[PDB]
Amino acid sequence: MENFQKVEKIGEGTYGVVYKARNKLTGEVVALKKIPSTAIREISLLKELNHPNIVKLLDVIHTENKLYLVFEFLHQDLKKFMDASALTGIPLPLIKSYLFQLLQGLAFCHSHRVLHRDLKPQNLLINTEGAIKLADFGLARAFGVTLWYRAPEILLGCKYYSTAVDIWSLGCIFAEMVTRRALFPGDSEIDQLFRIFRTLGTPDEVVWPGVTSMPDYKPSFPKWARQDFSKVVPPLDEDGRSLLSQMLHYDPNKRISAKAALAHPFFQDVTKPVPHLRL
Ligand SMILES: Cc1nc(N)sc1-c1ccnc(Nc2ccc(N(C)C)cc2)n1
Repeated sequence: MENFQKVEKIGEGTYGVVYKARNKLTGEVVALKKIPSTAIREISLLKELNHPNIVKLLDVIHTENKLYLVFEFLHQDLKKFMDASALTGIPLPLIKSYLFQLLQGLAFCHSHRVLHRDLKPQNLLINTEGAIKLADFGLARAFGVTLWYRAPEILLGCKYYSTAVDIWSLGCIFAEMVTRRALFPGDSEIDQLFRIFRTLGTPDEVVWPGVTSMPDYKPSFPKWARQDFSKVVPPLDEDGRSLLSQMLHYDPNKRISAKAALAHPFFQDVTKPVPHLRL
């Protein structure tokens, strides 16, 4: 760590503090994250998981029995950009470009059986050229709190969840870019679950076979009727609403994959616009 000079704190999460820092030897500006042998091996395999829509994990430093993750630095997160664009809204062609790129990132990681498990606007990073990238893929499994983007199977206590949890989180982020408001802003596990039920309907064996046998399912859950997406994400067009509905299916087996989402008609006219970034 004597080779790195901290510039400023850019994040604080479950694992640890994230700093913007300068590599004293190369002159490189990086994102430095300060955090078991199985963890060293799993993180070292993530170093080889390279894609245009994944934040590059440059180095894993295991010195003085402490762990540091050195990432490439991007100039802003999606959270700051959504807050900066709250008065006008992010242009729909830019929303579409970012969703398309994040699905490409997900399709790549998922093909390598790597899950994110905690997607949120704070770990989606953007640059001046129009790219968007996912950060912290595979760190949840390797090392073994906002609930707004949590898939219903995680909230109902499924221990062996799938890549579908990331499609759910990304659907929630898509809705939030379009409407400029969090889709399900729960402040407790039960509030999160009941916010999902109040919008999409209380799940049952018809729409989600096996739901009533899930570890934290209670027959005493209130029964709420489902709402129309036209009410949930106005002014999104029918292609966008259809794709969103498939990303938010209750049954993880019915939920669209990232690979299938890339073929959705909503992306017929996708482009790569330039964002207006204030750095
Ligand atoms: C790996 C990682 N984890 C996080 N919590 S931010 C992060 C990361 C990785 C690469 N670039 C960046 N840039 C960045 C720049 C500015 C901010 N302001 C808070 C807007 C945040 C992140 N963060």
